[PDB]
Amino acid sequence: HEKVTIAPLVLLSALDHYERTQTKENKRCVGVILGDANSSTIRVTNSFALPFEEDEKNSDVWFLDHNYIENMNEMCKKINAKEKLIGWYHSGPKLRASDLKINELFKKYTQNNPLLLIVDVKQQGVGLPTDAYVAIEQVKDDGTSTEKTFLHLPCTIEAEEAEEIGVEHLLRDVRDQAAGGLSIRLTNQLKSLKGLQSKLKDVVEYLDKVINKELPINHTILGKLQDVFNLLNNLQKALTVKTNDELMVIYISNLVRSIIAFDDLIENKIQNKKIQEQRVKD
Amino acid sequence: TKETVYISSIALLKMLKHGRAGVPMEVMGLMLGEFVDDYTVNVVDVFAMPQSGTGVSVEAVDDVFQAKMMDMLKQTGRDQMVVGWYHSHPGFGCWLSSVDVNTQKSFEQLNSRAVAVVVDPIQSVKGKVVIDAFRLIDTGALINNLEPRQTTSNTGLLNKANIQALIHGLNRHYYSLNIDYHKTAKETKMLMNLHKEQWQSGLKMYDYEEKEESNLAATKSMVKIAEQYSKRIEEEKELTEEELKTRYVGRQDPKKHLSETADETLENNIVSVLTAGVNSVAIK
Amino acid sequence: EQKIQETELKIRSKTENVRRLEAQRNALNDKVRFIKDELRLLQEPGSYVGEVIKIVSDKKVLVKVQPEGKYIVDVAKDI
Amino acid sequence: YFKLKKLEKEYELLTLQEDYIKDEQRHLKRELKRAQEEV
Amino acid sequence: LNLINAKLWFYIYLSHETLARSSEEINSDNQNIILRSTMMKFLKIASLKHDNETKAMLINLILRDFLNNGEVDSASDFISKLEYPHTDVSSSLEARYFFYLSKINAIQLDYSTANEYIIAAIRKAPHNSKSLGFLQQSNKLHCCIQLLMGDIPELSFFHQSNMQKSLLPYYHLT
Amino acid sequence: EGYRLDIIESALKSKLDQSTSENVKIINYLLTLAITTVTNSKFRSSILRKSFDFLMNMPNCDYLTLNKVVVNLNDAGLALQLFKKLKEENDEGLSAQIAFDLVSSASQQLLEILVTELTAQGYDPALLNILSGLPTCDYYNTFLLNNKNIDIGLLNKSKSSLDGKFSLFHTAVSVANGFMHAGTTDNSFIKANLPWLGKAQNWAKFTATASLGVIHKGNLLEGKKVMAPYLPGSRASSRFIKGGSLYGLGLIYAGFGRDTTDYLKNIIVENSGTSGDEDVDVLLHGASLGIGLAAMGSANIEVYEALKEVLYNDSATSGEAAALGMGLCMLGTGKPEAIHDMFTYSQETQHGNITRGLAVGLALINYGRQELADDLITKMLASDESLLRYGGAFTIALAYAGTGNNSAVKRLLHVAVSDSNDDVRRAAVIALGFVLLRDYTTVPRIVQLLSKSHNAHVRCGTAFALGIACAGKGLQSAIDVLDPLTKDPVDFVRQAAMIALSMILIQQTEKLNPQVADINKNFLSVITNKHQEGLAKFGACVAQGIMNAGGRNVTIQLENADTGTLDTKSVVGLVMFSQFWYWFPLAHFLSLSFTPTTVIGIRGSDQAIPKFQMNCYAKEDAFSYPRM
Repeated sequence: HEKVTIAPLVLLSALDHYERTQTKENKRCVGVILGDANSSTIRVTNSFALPFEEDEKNSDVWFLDHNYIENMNEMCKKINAKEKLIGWYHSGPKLRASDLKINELFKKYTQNNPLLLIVDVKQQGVGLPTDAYVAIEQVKDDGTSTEKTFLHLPCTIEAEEAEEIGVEHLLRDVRDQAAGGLSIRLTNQLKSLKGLQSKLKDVVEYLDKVINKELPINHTILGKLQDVFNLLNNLQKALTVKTNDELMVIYISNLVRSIIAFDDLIENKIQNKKIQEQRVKD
Repeated sequence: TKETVYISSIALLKMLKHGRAGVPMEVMGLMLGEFVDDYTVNVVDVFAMPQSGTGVSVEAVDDVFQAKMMDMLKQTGRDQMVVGWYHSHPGFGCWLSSVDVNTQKSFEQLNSRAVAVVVDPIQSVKGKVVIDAFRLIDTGALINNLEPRQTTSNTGLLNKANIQALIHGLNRHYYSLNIDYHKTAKETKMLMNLHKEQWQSGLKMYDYEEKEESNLAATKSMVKIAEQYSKRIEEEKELTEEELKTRYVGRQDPKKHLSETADETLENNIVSVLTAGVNSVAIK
Repeated sequence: EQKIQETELKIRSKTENVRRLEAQRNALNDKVRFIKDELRLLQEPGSYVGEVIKIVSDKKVLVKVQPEGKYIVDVAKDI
Repeated sequence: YFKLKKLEKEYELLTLQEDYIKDEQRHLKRELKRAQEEV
Repeated sequence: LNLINAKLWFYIYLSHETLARSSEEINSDNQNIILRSTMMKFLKIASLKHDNETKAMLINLILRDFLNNGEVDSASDFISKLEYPHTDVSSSLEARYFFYLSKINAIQLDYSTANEYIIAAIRKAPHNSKSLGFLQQSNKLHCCIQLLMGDIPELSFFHQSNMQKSLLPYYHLT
Repeated sequence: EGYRLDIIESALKSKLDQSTSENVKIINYLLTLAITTVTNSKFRSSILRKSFDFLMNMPNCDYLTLNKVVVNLNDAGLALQLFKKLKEENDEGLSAQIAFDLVSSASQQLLEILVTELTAQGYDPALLNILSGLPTCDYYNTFLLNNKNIDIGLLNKSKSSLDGKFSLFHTAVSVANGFMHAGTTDNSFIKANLPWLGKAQNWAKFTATASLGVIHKGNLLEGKKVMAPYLPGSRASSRFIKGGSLYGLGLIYAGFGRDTTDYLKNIIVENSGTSGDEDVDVLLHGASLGIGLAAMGSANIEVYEALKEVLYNDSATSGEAAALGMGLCMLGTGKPEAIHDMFTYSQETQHGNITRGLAVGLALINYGRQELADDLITKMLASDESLLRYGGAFTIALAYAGTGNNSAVKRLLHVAVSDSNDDVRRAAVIALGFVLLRDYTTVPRIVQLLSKSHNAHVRCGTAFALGIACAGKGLQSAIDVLDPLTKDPVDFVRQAAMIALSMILIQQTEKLNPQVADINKNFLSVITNKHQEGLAKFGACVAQGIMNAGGRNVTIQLENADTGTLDTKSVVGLVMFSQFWYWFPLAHFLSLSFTPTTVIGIRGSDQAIPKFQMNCYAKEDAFSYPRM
């Protein structure tokens, strides 16, 4: 399986360049990743910055240096020669279509499979706004043509021995790692549903886009939204007879053994009673 | 006469990827930033030096490597002034290196604001950055006697033995500094939301419940099989009529035979509460 | 007046709970401190154990080390 | 009568000394393993 | 507070069931009207800032007086004043709560409730002078409830407390 | 708590008794709690004026009750009518009977109105210098000199030991010399031997020149004129020397605002554009802090505007010193305009002392605002920066001295216990000493948990409260509390106890404090032992110098027992005195907090001290002169 693992320094290195040149509001900052991967698994650790500029009115305006930016990789080659160019990362807040046209220029200098990440200047979402792209030829059922498109894959943040405790040493404020972490994650799971519910509000706007003037309709999106009914809701009521019994067994074994282990603290009164007998010298 | 060292979060961890977990044969590099001497110190932009067979050498100090790096400063938009150099040494108790100071001496006359911050890749395993600094005399009483480290009380520098007590006589060649860390608003809550503990785990709805078919009965076997043994062992150990207290086995013998069994009952009760009930979020 | 009596009756009720909050806090204060004490106490390579054949009047003691020969050493103020 | 103004001394001691330690108990437990694993 | 006990006036009603020597001061029982207000005289003394302990033991003996005389419908009205924190239980309280109150279920026609409240009669029931007198009535109300829903564990197990001849007809009812 | 105006006048008519001054004690019982118990500002303003005209008509009554009226109102209208009715008798002792107690009663706003504005109001011109604050510290210059009995051998033991660099021997001994000789105008110790006078360092001379800002306190011409070559017309070196001359210059003055108005302003204006040299920062550093004298107790726009251009020079020397003067411009309720300006500049400059200095000034702008200042306090506590949390404590507790509010303390609990940061934890300690002024026995109770844990700053904030409420009063339960704080080799933990050991032991002798002999070794023998650190030797002379300052004639008391209120210069001086972290030479601010214990007589006409026999105690075993 292809799983992109991103180092958090990539987000911090680009965050500095967003403040310096004041790059934001539909302005993409192009960058390149680094690592050694001969397998499908992609490991992203070090990253560079490409001085890219674009126009907001014209999405076809792009300028990228080929061998002038690779001097940073030549300087890093003498540092670490094990890692080479495995891909590249962009910003794309509105996801410009310039990356769809040419997949060759970025693949010429990267011998690995084509990979395109997303680093926004905002990245303030509680969810997982960081997304990965794989550019291949995929068959489309929309009825137009089969061409190179983006393939989405899940990614995450890398933690190694260097930066694991380094970030925790900087924060050292709110951690709270215990059995009580269920209330934080399950609430975030509810926020994940509410986060997708906010994405469903964009689906509400998707119909308004059809209501708008001269916009097409994507047939691929309709295929996924068509099965939302027959899948998973009074249809499941027939299976709720044997399903509720499985949830009750969890409560049966839990409540009988939960009141046992808590009865071993009786020694508190026993030790406190012996303290009064030790008061002869007190 | 006295200074204080402050290092941001971005400039904190770069080489320590190679230093800490990137095994020995350490590298060096340049630090950048802007500050005012004798009061505060700031480090922002950092990039390392190339690695050779002999490690730190003249080729790493040579500006031919930096010539192409300075061109990347204005292109990437990140550019500052030289605040010093950084190195690493495998935890030498006394006199880490005298070569890195010679590089500091030649670059001191052209800057005088340069600060040499070295970190131990060996003893940093605890997660705390080892604090050491080499600097030329600032406004000199150091040619004879002076006390570095503004707020001379501060906290005991620890370290080991030798160079701790050599501060007084060798102060000309050794200038002590207390290194502190700081981070801005975009470096505080922005990274915390994506890190916290372990990873951020995007799309929290992903769990192991979708993988549960035969493992549901396996969970029912773990809350029974291993639990039946904890019931008999708890009574078997308590049945002993010896007592006598004193020492005997009481360091921890009884935990596994008495108290850990209560925790072993809890270990299967934690995974029971882990998914708990109705983890499908209401619906049907 | 009830405001005089009711205020005093709420003291002894919450007194015992606060006393054990400090005992549990002091119990944790002897843990992390014992953690930091392991740094200074372990600076030395360790300690040796041997058998005492006899004692002297010089405030010393003869201890026979197992891997090595017999050594006359000094005791402490607790023995 | 005048004692009523002084009855709020010991009454406010146990209230301020209660939640002070209760929150700290969760911090000391988390900060325990930080130094525990440090050594 | 602690200077008042429930045994102060507890010796009054003990003379009413004799029906031989005392029987109040007259057979008309007209003095109990003042005694009815005298039993409740300490209830008015019980207030927000008064009787944080003794108030628990006030209604009890008054409610224990409602068996053959006095309104038992006021006990439903006593629920409003029945809510208090329980300070402590010492020795003989456990048998003195629901013993006489185990007969409340003889009106409302209820069964499963009698199982929970019949234990109060058998807890610390035997005493020096209460072994013959008050222990017999414990198993008489306990054995009949055992025939309402559950079963009797043993016929001879109840002989150590109550006389088997007293529970003999209940064994034939089995 | 009822706030009923009718009965206050009605119940007063119910009591017809008119010793008239002793009968006011009944009236004084209700009017004494108007500050402590009553938290409402309307109870004070709209009521006390009723009883004001009642005792003014017949001039025989207790005047201590009316002294507490003009304290928190900040209104000179009542002090204006007190001198009009008493003018009919034309008695300088009757008309000024109330005015003599207005030094610590009325604020600095009323005292300025009672000098200039009363010229045409028919007020005695010979009484003008009294309300200005002159007959306060001037009486104590003799009280700390002719009655001063000490042993030089105590200081002479530390005279020749070793020569410390940085500050050390050139400061700890100099600051001790500053305290010991404070009020006596005795410079002879500094001039004892030549060599150690000129071997001092840069910032050591900064303290050496500022050490004379204490001994010379309570003067006018002798303040800056002690050292000739450090005054214009002659120069010494190219490094920092004269910075201390203007640093502790305002400490010598009695509160004169017209002496430093035009002298320190021209230096700031010329240096406002660019400071490129060292000597430019020498005069500008001291001129930034001392310029607040003209802005002290009154709104001054010139001081607020002139110090703003200093922050644009990118200098951490006079930057933080200019931030203190900007906060001293507004003493009172304050204005939101000056608050938002200092908050905006915090995100611009990169200096730490300037960024925190803007947060320190926010607490000085609001005086007496209390709960209405929670909007600014919430904004400061919501930021992640450590330097932006300062006044979240000192601003809350001002009038809360004595009996306080548990809600103000509760807000400082969860913030300090959850965060281990130094600036966040040390900030809440400031308000702890103000709330514990009610009972000294309860001081080692609430904060008692601070010494039960193991940490530097956790144990450092322990004895800070013991040096405030338990200092002059003393307690027998504070002995074993300071025992574990001494054995800790950490300097800040050891210094915290030494601050308590110094302040609690003020005015102690045989049979008063039998443990003074063992604690004495902590302020001396620590210098002999070289195993300790610098602050242990630094604080040895400083803490010892606090007790014998002025010959053990002065102590530290924030709240006076007369009016039951605090002091302007005593409260603000102790807050910045205990922080050695960002600015070391802050030890000079302790001079404004010195309050001695004595009874001063006042003559009717010229208001001098008559020479007669006073009756207090004739023995040495209760209250006497402590010595070796």
